[PDB]
Amino acid sequence: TTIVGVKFNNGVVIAADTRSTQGPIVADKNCAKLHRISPKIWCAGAGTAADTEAVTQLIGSNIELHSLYTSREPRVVSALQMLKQHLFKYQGHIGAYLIVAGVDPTGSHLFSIHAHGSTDVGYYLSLGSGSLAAMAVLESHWKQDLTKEEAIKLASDAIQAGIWNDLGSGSNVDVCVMEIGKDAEYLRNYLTPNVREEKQKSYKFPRGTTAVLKESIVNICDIQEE
Amino acid sequence: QFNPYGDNGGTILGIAGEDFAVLAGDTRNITDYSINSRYEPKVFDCGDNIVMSANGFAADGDALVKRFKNSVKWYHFDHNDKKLSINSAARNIQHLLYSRRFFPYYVYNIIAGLDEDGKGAVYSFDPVGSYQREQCRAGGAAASLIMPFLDNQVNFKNQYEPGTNGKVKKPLKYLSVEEVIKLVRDSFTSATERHIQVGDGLEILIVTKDGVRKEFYELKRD
Amino acid sequence: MDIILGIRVQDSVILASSKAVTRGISVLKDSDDKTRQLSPHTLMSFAGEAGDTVQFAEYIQANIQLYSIREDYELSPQAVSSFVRQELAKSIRSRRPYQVNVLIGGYDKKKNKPELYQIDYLGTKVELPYGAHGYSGFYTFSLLDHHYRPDMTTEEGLDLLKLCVQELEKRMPMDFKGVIVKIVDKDGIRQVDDF
Amino acid sequence: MDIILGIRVQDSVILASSKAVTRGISVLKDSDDKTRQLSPHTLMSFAGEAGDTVQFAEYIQANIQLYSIREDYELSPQAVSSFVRQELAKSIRSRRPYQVNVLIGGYDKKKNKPELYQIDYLGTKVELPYGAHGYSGFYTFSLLDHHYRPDMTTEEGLDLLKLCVQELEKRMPMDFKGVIVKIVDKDGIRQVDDF
Amino acid sequence: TTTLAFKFQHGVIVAVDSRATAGSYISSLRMNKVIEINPYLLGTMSGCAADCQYWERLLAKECRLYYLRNGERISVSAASKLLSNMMLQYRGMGLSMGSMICGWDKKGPGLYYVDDNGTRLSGQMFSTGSGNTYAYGVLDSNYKWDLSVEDALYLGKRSILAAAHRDAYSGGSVNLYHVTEDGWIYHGNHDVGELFWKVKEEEGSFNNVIG
Amino acid sequence: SDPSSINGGIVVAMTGKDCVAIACDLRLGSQSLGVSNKFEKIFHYGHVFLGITGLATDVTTLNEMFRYKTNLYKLKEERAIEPETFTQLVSSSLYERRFGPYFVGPVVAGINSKSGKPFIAGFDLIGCIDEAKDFIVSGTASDQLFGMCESLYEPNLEPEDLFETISQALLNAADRDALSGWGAVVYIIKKDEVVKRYLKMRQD
Amino acid sequence: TQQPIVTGTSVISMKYDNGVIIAADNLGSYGSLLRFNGVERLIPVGDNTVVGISGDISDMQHIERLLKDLVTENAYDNPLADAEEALEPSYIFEYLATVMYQRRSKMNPLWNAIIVAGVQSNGDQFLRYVNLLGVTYSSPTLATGFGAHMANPLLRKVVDRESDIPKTTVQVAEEAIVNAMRVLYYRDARSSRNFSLAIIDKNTGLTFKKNLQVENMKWDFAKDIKGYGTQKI
Amino acid sequence: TSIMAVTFKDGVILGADSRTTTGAYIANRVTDKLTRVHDKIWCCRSGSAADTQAIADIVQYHLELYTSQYGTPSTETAASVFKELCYENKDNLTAGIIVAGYDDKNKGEVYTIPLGGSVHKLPYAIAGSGSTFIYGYCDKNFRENMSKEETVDFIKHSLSQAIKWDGSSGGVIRMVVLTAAGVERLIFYPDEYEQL
Amino acid sequence: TSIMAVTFKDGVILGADSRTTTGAYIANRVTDKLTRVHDKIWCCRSGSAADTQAIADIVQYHLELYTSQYGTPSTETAASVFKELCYENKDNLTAGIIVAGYDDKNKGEVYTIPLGGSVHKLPYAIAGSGSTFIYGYCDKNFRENMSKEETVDFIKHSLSQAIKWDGSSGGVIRMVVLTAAGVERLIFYPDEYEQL
Ligand SMILES: *[C@@](C)(CO)[C@](*)(O)[C@H](Cc1ccccc1)NC(=O)[C@H](Cc1c[nH]c2ccccc12)NC(=O)[C@@H](C)NC(=O)CN1CCOCC1
Ligand SMILES: *[C@@](C)(CO)[C@](*)(O)[C@H](Cc1ccccc1)NC(=O)[C@H](Cc1c[nH]c2ccccc12)NC(=O)[C@@H](C)NC(=O)CN1CCOCC1
Ligand SMILES: [Mg+2]
Ligand SMILES: [Mg+2]
Ligand SMILES: [Mg+2]
Ligand SMILES: [Mg+2]
Repeated sequence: TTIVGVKFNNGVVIAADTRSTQGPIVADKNCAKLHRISPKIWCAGAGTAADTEAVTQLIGSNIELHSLYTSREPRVVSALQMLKQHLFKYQGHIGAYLIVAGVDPTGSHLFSIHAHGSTDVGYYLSLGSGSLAAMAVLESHWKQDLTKEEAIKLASDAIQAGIWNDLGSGSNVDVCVMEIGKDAEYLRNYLTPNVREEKQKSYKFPRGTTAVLKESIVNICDIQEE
Repeated sequence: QFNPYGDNGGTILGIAGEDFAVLAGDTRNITDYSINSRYEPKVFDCGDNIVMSANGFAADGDALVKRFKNSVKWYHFDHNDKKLSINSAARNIQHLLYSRRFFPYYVYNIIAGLDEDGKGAVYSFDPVGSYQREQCRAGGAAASLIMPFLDNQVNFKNQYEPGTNGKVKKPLKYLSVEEVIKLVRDSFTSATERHIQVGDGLEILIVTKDGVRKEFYELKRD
Repeated sequence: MDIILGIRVQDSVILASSKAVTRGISVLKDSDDKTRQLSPHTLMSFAGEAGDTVQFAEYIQANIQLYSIREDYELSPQAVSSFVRQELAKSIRSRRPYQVNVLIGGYDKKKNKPELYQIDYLGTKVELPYGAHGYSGFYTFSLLDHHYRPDMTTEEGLDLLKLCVQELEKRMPMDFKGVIVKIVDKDGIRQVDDF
Repeated sequence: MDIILGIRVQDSVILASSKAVTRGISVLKDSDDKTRQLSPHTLMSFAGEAGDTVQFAEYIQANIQLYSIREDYELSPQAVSSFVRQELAKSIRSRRPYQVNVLIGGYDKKKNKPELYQIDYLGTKVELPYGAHGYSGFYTFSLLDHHYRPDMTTEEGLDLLKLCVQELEKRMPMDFKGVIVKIVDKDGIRQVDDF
Repeated sequence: TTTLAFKFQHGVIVAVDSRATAGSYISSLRMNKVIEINPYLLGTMSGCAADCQYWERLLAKECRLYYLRNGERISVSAASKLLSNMMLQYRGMGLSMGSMICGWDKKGPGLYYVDDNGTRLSGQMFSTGSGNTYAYGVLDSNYKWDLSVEDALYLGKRSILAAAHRDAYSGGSVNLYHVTEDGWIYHGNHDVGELFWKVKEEEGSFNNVIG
Repeated sequence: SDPSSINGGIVVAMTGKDCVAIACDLRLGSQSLGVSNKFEKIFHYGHVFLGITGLATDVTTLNEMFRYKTNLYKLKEERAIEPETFTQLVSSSLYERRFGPYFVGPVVAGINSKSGKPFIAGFDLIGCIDEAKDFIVSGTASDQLFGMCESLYEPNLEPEDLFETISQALLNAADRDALSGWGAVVYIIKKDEVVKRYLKMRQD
Repeated sequence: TQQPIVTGTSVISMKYDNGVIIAADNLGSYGSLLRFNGVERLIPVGDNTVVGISGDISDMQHIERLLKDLVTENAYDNPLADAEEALEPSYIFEYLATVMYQRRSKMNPLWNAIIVAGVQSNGDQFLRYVNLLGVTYSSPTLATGFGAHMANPLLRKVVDRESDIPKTTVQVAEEAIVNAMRVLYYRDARSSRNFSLAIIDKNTGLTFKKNLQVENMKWDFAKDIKGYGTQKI
Repeated sequence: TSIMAVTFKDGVILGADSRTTTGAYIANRVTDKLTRVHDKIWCCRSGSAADTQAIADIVQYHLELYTSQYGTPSTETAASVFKELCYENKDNLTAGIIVAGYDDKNKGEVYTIPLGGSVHKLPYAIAGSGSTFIYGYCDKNFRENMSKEETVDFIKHSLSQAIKWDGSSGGVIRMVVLTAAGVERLIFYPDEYEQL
Repeated sequence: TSIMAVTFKDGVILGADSRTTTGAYIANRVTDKLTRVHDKIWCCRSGSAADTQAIADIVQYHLELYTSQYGTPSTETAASVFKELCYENKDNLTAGIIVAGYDDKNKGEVYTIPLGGSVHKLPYAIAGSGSTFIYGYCDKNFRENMSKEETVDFIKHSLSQAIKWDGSSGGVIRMVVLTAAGVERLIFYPDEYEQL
């Protein structure tokens, strides 16, 4: 995977590619790596795919209950603290590497978190196998006082660098923008630069091509009346 | 500890027609998760209407091809410019590979051309020298993805004639060069989609009695 | 222990099990009965690590006998085999798993059918017309694949079983000291005293 | 290979050697003769790692046959056994030692005495009234210690040998497929075709 | 693989499968595991394909040279021994080869088993490869010296089928050979898929399998 | 040694036009030894189908477990479980064994009885969901199946056409895997009828 | 078999319309110790080739001597040593590639990654890579070590394929290389600020620039960053 | 990492680099290694970032709870809590921490807590991978009762050299001044300290 | 071990401690680590004593034979012979050598040859286990074209600190001055250098 986070004037944006792998094989060509913790707190995960989901759903569940208990909108520092303490407890055996970003009554926030429980603060971050390809773009083009449109461009450019140059990354670009005083906009498949070309031939078979031994109706309905 | 071997990825594919043969391979070269080159030729014209590709560890692949090209040159010197037949080239390559039985060339080798009756020929090798003539063969990273497709679409395996219901097979009708190239292109496009080490470009070498022709096609660069 | 065979014929299930018990380089016993009656119409043979086999078999026997008394009813071979499988599947993720493979031969009095179940130490269950554990199948399954019919008599089943043991005795490096053969049918369980 | 036995009686030396050859889990042959005639009145049986045994035995056979032709004279069993020992003692410190154990049974025509030598792969030689290699001695030496006399006939030696094989067949976990028995006496070497 | 060979009244039968594997992946559906060393000599292949091909083709060179020097065909015994001696040079170097040298010479029909350890055994019947145990089961129960050429060819064919069915690393097709005093005779390539269904119906065997 | 390749097996699922298909081989083995040719790997809980590859004891165990859980779901909810919901249940159940997992590759296939939308999904052994639009593969010939499905598949196929495509993807992938084969079954699933077909294939 | 002791990090390079550019920093690291600060890792061979080397410095100095000896040997009995029979980049590379593969085949490798950059007799650009395994490949952009991961992505944005080479000028190419070297200084812990850059043009020849520094660096934003999560002061 | 804490006339100053590495890759070049566990009690962290963050968070919790019950804790008390965690969990931790704080009674104090979980009170302390290269410089140039400006220069020059030789150290030099006056954060960029 | 060589106006000075350890035991506390391979070409040895002695002996043989044929060798030539041995036998050696010599043409020169067998010409060089602790001090205090007295003080102060922090270093400080005037041996005892 390739993931990034970029801060800007009035908020923060995260982005990710859409490839998942079993070794050198691509399991899913359009995976969703942008996860929702709360409405305006989104995280994006690399490493063990099930761990990034499970840990996100768990903390998101507890965050929702916390938000209900306190009658307040959830804060990113809460999600951060809850995640790192959970991950630290399992000593890196939960292979979740996350970029956590969001807006809350305190302002806009951007953090990274590693599987062992260490956290970092930044204006621009990158995680996953394509982190170096993405960070090269971020170090080249990032500046202070970015606009929303400049930041989405920078973030998606950083993901593309990963898509093209990292074998562990590919397919499409997902984005989520979190601006202060606004609803978060999740832009699923913001970019689609890897559409498969038309095949040369149709491999639709003649009906009767496959040899059959037995046929039978499968009863999926419940036991019937009368 | 020093590891003398490496994996440069790539995938190759040879198909034997009735009076032609093709040897195709992608042009991507890699180590781990990085791309070295998007266009690094892998299939070579070795002379005498024979094409060759050694897929796996590129250093060993380049060395083997280089040695076989040399073997062709010395075959001409030693035997009065006689044409090296495809079967003779195959047996020669076996002995090149087995000379390193205890420190092998880490490659899956395929050659293609025409036999002495003018018919299409493909020979396939393992890293230590076992070889055999075949009709169809995919080698390298995405070999396991492509071969089953070729069993189905070239040799019509598990295909029967409608109406008979498994009693009568689909007859083994021959394929044209235009039909074969379609199967090659679809094979690599499909492999590119599901294999991370396959992509960038596709280079096909076609062998007929008229000589060796090349065709290049773009592949996905992600 | 080593070799345990099973075959399901028309009206019965036949189990054959080796008699040898080895400790170090010495054969301590050549008449060991590697089986336990779980119920009047259900027999279980077993093979695996020393000590674990008998402990597991007797534990299963106790549980089925307890069920029989509690309900005044004999569990079907299928029900018993499922119970046994679960105990092994539970066992494999324990601190110290029980390394036992079993064949369960039973006659279902309800359906009037013989039934043979093969279960390995992982809890891998399969119903079969004939089965074996360990290396026994490598030698015998080719003979069974060839000669086996589902309408075979008990006598024909014993003859085919003799042929399997003869092949084992010829091609195995291991002296397993012959087999004890037991038949499971509608009338219950009996031992073939001459084999 | 596995079991090789030897016994020296009044007027002869008797060697018994197993017939089994195994490769993987399959017994490839049950009639293998694990012996080579070194000279008309000297027989050598052998047991050890696959391939090495026959190569070593034939190499020794060639050397003794070469000596016999060169001198027109049969070397004494003692001389042959010493030659064999030296080759093994030379071998053990080589890059790749030959893992072969041997028994050399011979009749010395000069002294009119049977002689049995036991040599292991390290080059450890001992003259004995009866001997064995590997685990064979663990089962058989107690019987030989009890029943053996030096004035035994060849027939009595065969009977005591049968008793040793019966004990092996009972207590070994290994099926060695019986033995080929050969007698070495004043008249030369002959095989007992019924044993 | 599965290979077998056995002597009988009318010579020797030789039968092999044609599968080749690279792990669990089936690399080849049809690989030739018999070598025609000369019109009266055959060699089976089991183990490392490269080792089998290289050393048996080298045996043929050495067997051919024997004919030129002596003006006479090499014996089966001598050919098998040359091969076993080659294996003994690369002792413990990691070669993996199991072969049966089958032929007809002056002593009549000859059959020798030879492997990478140097083991060399004469015998009536042999079977090598991952599926040898399955083949032995059919062979041992149905073998006779008094077999007809037709019945013997079927036995070897049926024995490979048994192994191809049960052994995951054996299959593809069956290659048959019959060695006579006038030389060996090829009796074709038989697809296991088609052969299985045919045998099932005609013989009544494999009752447990549905078709 | 590797639990995911001791017994062998494969499963594949495909979407079509107002239909889905799921198929599996019938082999169960002990490494090289073939043991059973009747070991079906597809189960159903109401109208939701589940295919499971991997270690056979865990396949059997999980079937029994999801039968248990879906029967309780139905008693409490007073309705059959749907594919989208069942998928989440499978993911939950697998991840609760994160550090002592079932060695399996499950595949869900079915049609939502309300929306009528065809649905398939795959998982790794610990629960990560792969909700694909086109197809899902699992087993010892997953690489082979990826190659066949990726080249043979095309969207919006009709039931009787989808049957031929999925059957040929399975059969030819199985014939390049030593640990798969020995028979095959294909389920063709429509909103209110399901057909099950046993295929004729080579038995080696 | 050995292990590298004193090492040099990334070497980066690219093709442009009239030639090639190559660059590498002047650091000789001793594990985590930034031991030697005046190490030249770009080595010119004639006026048409520059060999950039990363990896073990002791092996670099050995290769440097092989090349120096190669020039000497080529001049022997060669009146056209400074003309038609001068050393070409393709000759120099193939020689090195032969040596590297032979050394790995003896299980005693030269622990390096090498990029040979130059311009041939016919004006064609030459740029090819070789390493301790004897693996060779060519591309419009090439980089070793960390450069492969961080520099290539940036350089490939300028020259993504073969057809972009004639469209790329020397000013654009040098700017991209210099920027890449800055990025490597930010992110490679085994890198230095001081570096060397070489341009081999088919018209203007070989320009070798020494004592270059990474400049225009962004650090000001660091003042605002506080704590690792919850800290405000 | 290169970290140090130095006592002087008016109080104590903490200093650190800003580089965090994962092998040879710089994961963060603007890290803040100066962490606050109380108003005027700060620490410098070295070793596992996960371990040192978890510890400092727990310590911050203990001192917050201490303050609520017993008032402002001493720098010695803070160092004891650090120690108790580092010592009792030494088998499962990799943390090397320097504690520094200001009281009006005890003025500036510095405690260092190396791997094993021992405690050592010192006039000044250095730690981290880069500290090895400045043992000689710091020993020769350190004086007691320096001025603030003298102490800032001492830390600047010292960490300048640590950064120069240690690849695991670098970036900016952060400092935190602890006096009666309050808490002053300082920062020094490469272009300033590299030319020293 | 703590060893260094420093160029200055009139030539070059080599310096070293005198401690040799076998683990924590001091096998020799008065070792002479300054070894002569030619009249005015000396070396400092670090690493395996067996290896460095064997090498320096071979080098002394080569330069003696060089001199008989071609006259006085250069310091560069001496360093090349050291290198050729250290580089070609790197798999079987553990030697870190500093070469220092005086010519009238080239004046004072210093070459360092670390583990791998690379060569580096420098104004001054430091090596040995104790060198790590004085990288910062030496970098800050070294100047070019120092006087003899300034250079002696520089080496004395530097090795004083190396000895202070490194347990593998200690004893006396030996020095060898290489100028046109000749060869001067110096020695400095603990009571002198410890109080610096
Ligand atoms: C890149 C694709 C890196 O490969 C991304 O980080 C990506 C992140 C991601 C996040 C959400 C959804 C999809 C993808 N990571 C993966 O795709 C990840 C690769 C992977 C597999 N095992 C890993 C261990 C440590 C780090 C990364 C790992 N995929 C998975 O984890 C999925 C496919 N699960 C498995 O492959 C399960 N494996 C667990 C152990 O047994 C073998 C199977
Ligand atoms: C069974 C199939 C065992 O698996 C047979 O013995 C078979 C024997 C055989 C002999 C001659 C030709 C073909 C096959 N052996 C193999 O297929 C063998 C098994 C194998 C794989 N690695 C091994 C290591 C040690 C011993 C056996 C091993 N396979 C091979 O040797 C593989 C590497 N060779 C090929 O697949 C040959 N390829 C040549 C190019 O075309 C595709 C096949
Ligand atoms: Mg990519
Ligand atoms: Mg002995
Ligand atoms: Mg099979
Ligand atoms: Mg000291």
